[PDB]
Amino acid sequence: TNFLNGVNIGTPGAYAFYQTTQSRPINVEPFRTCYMVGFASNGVNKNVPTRISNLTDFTNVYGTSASTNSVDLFFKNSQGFGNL
Amino acid sequence: AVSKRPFSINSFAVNLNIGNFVDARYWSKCSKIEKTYNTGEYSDGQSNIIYTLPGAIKYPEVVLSKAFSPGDEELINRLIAVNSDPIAWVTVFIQPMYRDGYYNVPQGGKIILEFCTVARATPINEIDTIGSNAAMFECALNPSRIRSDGGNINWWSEPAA
Amino acid sequence: MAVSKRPFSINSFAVNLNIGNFVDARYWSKCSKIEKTYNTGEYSDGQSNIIYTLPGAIKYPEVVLSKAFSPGDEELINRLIAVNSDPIAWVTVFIQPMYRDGYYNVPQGGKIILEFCTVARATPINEIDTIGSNAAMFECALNPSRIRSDGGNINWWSEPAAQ
Amino acid sequence: AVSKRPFSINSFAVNLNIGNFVDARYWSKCSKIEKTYNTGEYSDGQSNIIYTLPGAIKYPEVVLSKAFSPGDEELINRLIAVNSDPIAWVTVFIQPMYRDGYYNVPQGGKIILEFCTVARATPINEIDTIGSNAAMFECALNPSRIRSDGGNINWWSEPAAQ
Amino acid sequence: AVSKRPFSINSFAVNLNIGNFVDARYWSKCSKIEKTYNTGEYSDGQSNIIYTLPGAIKYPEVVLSKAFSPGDEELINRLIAVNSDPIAWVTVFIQPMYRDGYYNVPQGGKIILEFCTVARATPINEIDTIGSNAAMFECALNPSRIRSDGGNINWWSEPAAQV
Amino acid sequence: AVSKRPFSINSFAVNLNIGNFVDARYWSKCSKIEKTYNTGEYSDGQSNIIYTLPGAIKYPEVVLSKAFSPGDEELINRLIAVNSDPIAWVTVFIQPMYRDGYYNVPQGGKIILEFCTVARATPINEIDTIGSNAAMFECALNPSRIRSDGGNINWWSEPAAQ
Amino acid sequence: MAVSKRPFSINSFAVNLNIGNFVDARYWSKCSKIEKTYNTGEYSDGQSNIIYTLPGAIKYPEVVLSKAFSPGDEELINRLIAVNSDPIAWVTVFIQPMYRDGYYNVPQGGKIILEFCTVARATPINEIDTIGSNAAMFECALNPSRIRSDGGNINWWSEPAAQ
Amino acid sequence: NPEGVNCILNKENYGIVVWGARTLSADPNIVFISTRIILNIVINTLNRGYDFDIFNSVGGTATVLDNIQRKTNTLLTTLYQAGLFYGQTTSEAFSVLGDASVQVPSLLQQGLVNMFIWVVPSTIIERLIINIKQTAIGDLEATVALDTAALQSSVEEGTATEGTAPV
Amino acid sequence: FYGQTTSEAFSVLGDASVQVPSLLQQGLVNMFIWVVPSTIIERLIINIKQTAIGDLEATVALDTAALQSSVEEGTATEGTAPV
Repeated sequence: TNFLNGVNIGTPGAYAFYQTTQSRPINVEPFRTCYMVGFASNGVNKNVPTRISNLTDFTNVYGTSASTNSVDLFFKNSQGFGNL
Repeated sequence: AVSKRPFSINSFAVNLNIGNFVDARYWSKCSKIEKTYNTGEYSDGQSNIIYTLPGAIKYPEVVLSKAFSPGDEELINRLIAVNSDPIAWVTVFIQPMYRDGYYNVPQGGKIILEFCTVARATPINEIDTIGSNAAMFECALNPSRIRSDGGNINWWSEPAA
Repeated sequence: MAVSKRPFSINSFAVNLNIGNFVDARYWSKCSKIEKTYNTGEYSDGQSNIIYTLPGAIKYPEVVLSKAFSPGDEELINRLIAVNSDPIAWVTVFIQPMYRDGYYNVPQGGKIILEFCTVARATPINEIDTIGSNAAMFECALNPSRIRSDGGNINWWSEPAAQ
Repeated sequence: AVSKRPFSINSFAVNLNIGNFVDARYWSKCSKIEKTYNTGEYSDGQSNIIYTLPGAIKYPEVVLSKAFSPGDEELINRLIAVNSDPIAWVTVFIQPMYRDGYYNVPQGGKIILEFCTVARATPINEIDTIGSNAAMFECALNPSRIRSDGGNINWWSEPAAQ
Repeated sequence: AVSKRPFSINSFAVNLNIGNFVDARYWSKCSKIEKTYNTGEYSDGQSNIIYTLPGAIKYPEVVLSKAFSPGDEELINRLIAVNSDPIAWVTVFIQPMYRDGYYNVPQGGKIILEFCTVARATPINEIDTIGSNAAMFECALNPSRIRSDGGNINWWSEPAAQV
Repeated sequence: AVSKRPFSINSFAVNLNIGNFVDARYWSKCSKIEKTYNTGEYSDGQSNIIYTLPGAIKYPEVVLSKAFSPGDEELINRLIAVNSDPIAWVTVFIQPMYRDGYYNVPQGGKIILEFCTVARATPINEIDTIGSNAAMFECALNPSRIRSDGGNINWWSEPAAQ
Repeated sequence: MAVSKRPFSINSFAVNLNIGNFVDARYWSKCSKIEKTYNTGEYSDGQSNIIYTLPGAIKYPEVVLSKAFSPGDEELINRLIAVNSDPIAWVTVFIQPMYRDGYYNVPQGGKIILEFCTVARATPINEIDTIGSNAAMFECALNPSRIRSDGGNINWWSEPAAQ
Repeated sequence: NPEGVNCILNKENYGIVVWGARTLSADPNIVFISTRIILNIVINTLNRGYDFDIFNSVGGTATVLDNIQRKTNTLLTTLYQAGLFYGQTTSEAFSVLGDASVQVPSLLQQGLVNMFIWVVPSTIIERLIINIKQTAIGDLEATVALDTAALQSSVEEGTATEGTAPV
Repeated sequence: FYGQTTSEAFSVLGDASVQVPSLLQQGLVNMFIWVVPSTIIERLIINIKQTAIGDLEATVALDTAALQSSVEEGTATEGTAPV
C-alpha cells in the first residue's frame, strides 16, 4: 500500500507510481470498535467475531446478508476510523 | 489597614476571539493597557505658562505572549489570516481574578479590547540548540476601543451620553 | 488545563539551507526570530478622535543564522557569497520543529520553509582574539520573501488563500 | 533481606584513552558522573504555577586524580598534547566491580565517557617540603557523550529509535 | 558526537603587508570579516509583500589591535605614511590554524583582505598611571576585496565567469 | 619568545607647555592619540564595489586629567588664558617609559602634540560632600600636529619631502 | 601491576629561583599547584542540544612560593622587588623532583622549569604577633608564561611544540 | 541484477557508468557490495591494529585484554566517524566484548584470544519510488493533510509494509 | 636557534648526577649542552606553472593538495635530483 510498489523491481533507478488511498489503522483502545451481530448463510465464522476492513471485504467473506446496508452505513460514517 | 490584598501581576487570564473563531488557548503574558492622550501645547496669552490640551485618543499596541506548544498551528494560521478579511477583528478578553493555583476566583467583569488588528505574529522568538528557555509565541495587536460587560464590577466605562 | 504536552524549547528546531541548486547538509545552531510583520498606517473614521491602525505592506524581517565555523565550511562560504550573483538563485531555509533529547530528534509536523531568501550579510568569522576562548561564529543574514510548510501532517504556516 | 550488597565508592576502575594510544595507568579518584538538563521556566496560562522545561543537555566536568609517580611522564606529555590535535579525544572507561584486594569481580559493561577534551592538567597539587601527603596528579575532562559497551549490563543507554 | 573540533576565536594569525613593506609583527585581535549587501525595497505589483534587492557590495571596516611594544615605531610610521602614496595600499593576511601554544598547525590557504586603506591609527588607546592593562595599538582598515591563495582549502572563492 | 615587554597603560609621562610657560605639573591621564582620516565613497564604474577615499586629516580631541591639588591655580589660570592670545599655543609632551614606582626607563623621544587649542577646562569634575573620589582637573585639547624629537626612536615621522 | 616504586610525596620537590641575571641560592619550602589551564567556550553542532566544550586560550595559573623568612633574605627581597622594573628581566622557577629521606635527596629525571615569570606579589612578612609562635613566612606570587624540562634523563613537560 | 550481475551502461549525458552494486550472495543481508566492503574494512582495520598486539607477554594483570578492548573501541569509533555504520550514536553503530570474562585460561595457555564484535553497516539507495497524486484546483492542502496523516500513522505503527506488493 | 621554544632550541645537563667524585677531587666539572643552530637561505627555487584562461583555481587546488600532502607525508624528497 503505497510502500511496496518498488519491491518487485530488479533494475536500480527512479520510478513513478500513483499515490493511492492509504489505509490508516486504528490504535487499540476501549470504545474504538463496534460489534454487529448478524447472520450470513455461509457460516464462515459462526459465532466468531471477525474484523472487517470494508464493505467489499464483508461481501467477499460473508456474501449475501441483510446487514450489508448497516455495514455500508457504518463504514461511510466512520470514514476509516474505528473497527467493525 | 489593608483588607483585600491587591491584584498581582499574575492575576489575569487572557483569551482571544479571532474573527468568527473563539480560540480557547490561554496566553501567559500581556503588555500594558492604557488610554493615552496625545497633547498639544498652548497659552492663554495672559501668562507665559505652557498649557496642555488633550486630543487624538490612542490605545497603544498590546503584545500578548505565550509558550509555543503543539496545537498552536491553528492559532498561527488564524492570526495570519484574520487581517485578510476587512470585516474580521481580533478581540482580547482579560479576566482579573485571584488565582492561588488552578483556583481562580474571578471578581468583576472582563476588560475587552474590541476591534483589534494584528500588527505582528512571531511564533518563534528565536532558535538556539544550546538554549533552554521555552519558545515564545508573540502577537502584537492594535485595539480600537475598550469596554467590559460580564460580572458585576465594570472596569472600563467610557463617558457616554 | 494540565500540561499533557510539554511546549517546544528554544533548542527544539533543526535548521537547514538550500543555496541555489545546492543542498547543503550543514546544520545551523542558531536562528533569529521568525515573523510576519505588518506596516501600519494611522487613520480616523471622522466620528471620533481615536487613532485607528490599518495594516498593509507585509514584510518578513531579516533572519540571522549562526553556527560554529569549522573545516568544510569553505563550500558554504563560497555558495553563500555567490548565490546573489544569479538573479534566478535563491536561498531556502528549512526549520523542522522536534523534541530532541540528545541525538534523538523526534520530528512531528512539517517544516517551516522560508522561501525565496536573498543573502544580505555573510560573516565567516565573527571576531578574532588570540586570547579569546569562544568558538568562531559563522553568521549569515537572509531576507525571506515568503513562508510556507509542506512536509509532515502539521501545517505550521498557511497563508490565506482562495477557499 | 539484603542480598546482592551494593556498590562502594571504591568499586570502580578508571582508565583513559588519549588520542590513538592506550594508557595503562589507573586513576584512584573520579568525581561525579552526571547528565544535567539546563532548565527553562514557562507558564500554561491556566495557573500561576511555575513549570520547568528541560533542555540543553550537558555532561559536567569530571576531575580524575591519581598518585603522581614515575611513569606518568608520558601521561603528562600526552594530556598536554590531546587538545592540539582537533581529531584527538580523551575517552574515560569506568568498570564497576566488587574487589576485595586485587580480586576485582567485574559485572556488567564498562561506562564510557566519549569525546572528552582536556580543560586542566595538574601534575602537582602542591609542594610542602615538610608535608606528608602524596603528590596528587589531577586532570579535568569535559565529556561529550556517555555510553556502555563491554558487558552483559548496559549501565547507560541514551534514548534512540527502537 | 563531534569529529573535527571547530575553529576557536584564537585560531587565526594576522599579518600585514604595508605598501612595499612586509611587516613581521603579529596582531592579537581583529574585528569581524564580512561581505555586506546594501538592500533596496521593491514590489512585483501582484502583492503587498516587500521584497529585498541586493546591491552595492561593501566589505566593512576591520579593526586590528595588538599590544603596543617597542619595535612598533616603524609599524606606526608605515601605517601613518601608507595613505600618502596613491599607489600604496595595505594587505591583511589571516591564516586559520589550531594553535595549542606555539604549535600552530595551519590547514588551507589564508584569507587575504586586498587593497585596504587606513582609516585610523591609534598607537595608544589611553593613558592612566594607575591603569594595569597593556597599551593597545589599534588600526582601522577599509578593504576593497577578499580572496585566498596560499593553501589547499580556498575559503573565499568569489564568483567568476567560469567558462 | 617573550623578550622586551610591551608598553603598559601607565608607561607614559605627560607634560604641558602653555604659551610661553613651561608647566611642571604632571598629568595622570590622557585619552587616545591617533591620526584620523575622514573618508568619502566612490566607484571606478567597472564594478559595484564602494571604494574609500581618504582626506581631511584630523587629530581627534585629547582629554588630559589629573588630581586637583594646591598649586593648580597657576595651571587653571594659564589654561583659562592661553586661548586669549592668537599666538599662544598649548604643546603636549608624552614621554613613554618603563615605570616602576618612581623608577623609569625613558626610551626614544617624546610624542609632541604641537599647536593645541584649549576646548574645555574643568577644575572640578563634580562635588559631593559624601563622595570620596579624588577631585579631577580635566582639560580638553585640539592638537594640530604631531611630531617627535626628544630621543633616539622618533616614531611619528610624518611623510615629508625627502 | 603492583606497587614496585613508591609515588612522590608532597615534600619530594626542591624549589629554586633565577631572578634576572641572579642565580638565587635559597630554597623554597612551599609551592602551590602547578597547572596548565584551558579556557573553554561553548558550542553546538546543530544536530543535538548537547553542549560541547571547546578548549583555547591556554594559561598557567599563578604560583605562590613560600619559605621561612630568615636573615640573608634581604637580597632575595631586593631582587624580587626589582625584577619587574626591567622589561628584560624574568623570574625562572626550577622544581627538581627527588626522593629525600633526610638530606639524602635522590634526584631522578630532569627539573621542571617555569620560564618567563613575572612577580605579581611579594610578602616579606605574612603577619606579626608578639604572642604568635609560628615562623614568619616570606611569600612570592609568580605569573609564569611557559613550562618545560631539561635537566635529566626524564623530561616531565614536553610540549607538542615539536612539529 | 537480482541474480547478482552488475551491468555497465552507456548512458547519454553521463558516459559509461556502472549501474549495479550487488554481490553474488543469496544472503539478503550482504546483497550490496558496499556492505561487504564495509565489513572487510572493519575486519582488516582490526587485524592490522592487533598485529602489534600479537606476540605480547600476558602479564599477571591480564591488562593486555583491557588494552585490546580499548584499541578496538578507538578503531571502530574512527570508522563510525568516517561513516561506515548506520545510526546517530556509536551505541547504535557498534559494540565490543573482549574482556577477560570471555577468555578461557586453557586457550590462553595455547596463546588464543577471543574478541566479539557487532556492527550495523550502512545501507545504500538502489531504487527510488515516486508516489505522486494529482489533485484538483483548490483541495491541495486538504488532500495533503489527509494523505500525510495516513502515511505517517501507518509508518509509525508499522502497518506501512502490511499490504501486497504490486506485480 | 631554530625552534619556537627553548625546548626546541637548547638543552643542558650539568647537575651532580654527571659529576664524578674522583674528577671533582682534581677540580674537574663536566657540562653537556645541545643546541640547534639557525640556518640560512642559500638558493631559492621558483617553480611557476603557466595556466590557461579559467582553470587557474582548479589547477592551483590540485597542485597545492598534491604538494602539501607530499610534504606532510615526507615523500617530497624521495626521488632523483635533477641538474
